[PDB]
Amino acid sequence: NAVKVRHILCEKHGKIMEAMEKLKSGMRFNEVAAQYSEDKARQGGDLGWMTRGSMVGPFQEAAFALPVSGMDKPVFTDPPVKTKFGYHIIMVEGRK
Repeated sequence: NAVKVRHILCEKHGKIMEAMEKLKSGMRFNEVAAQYSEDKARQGGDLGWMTRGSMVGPFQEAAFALPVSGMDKPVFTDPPVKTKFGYHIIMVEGRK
């Protein structure tokens, strides 16, 4: 009853389009994550399985509500999510 979410958190600058293109696939996930890793102490990039999920509202709600049909949704939440605390790119490797 949990999901696997791996994302990188960075401040909002307007490069959302530059982050997804630079992220391309899991090939540069570490490259963009390390450069966009502004929450290493609070987060390690991946939270693993989450049965409930309680971090904000839209970020989690979507994590547990991610649709199963999507051309680029079975990997990264495209487009990514934009919030007042910066933008976030989540990668789902497991689903409830």
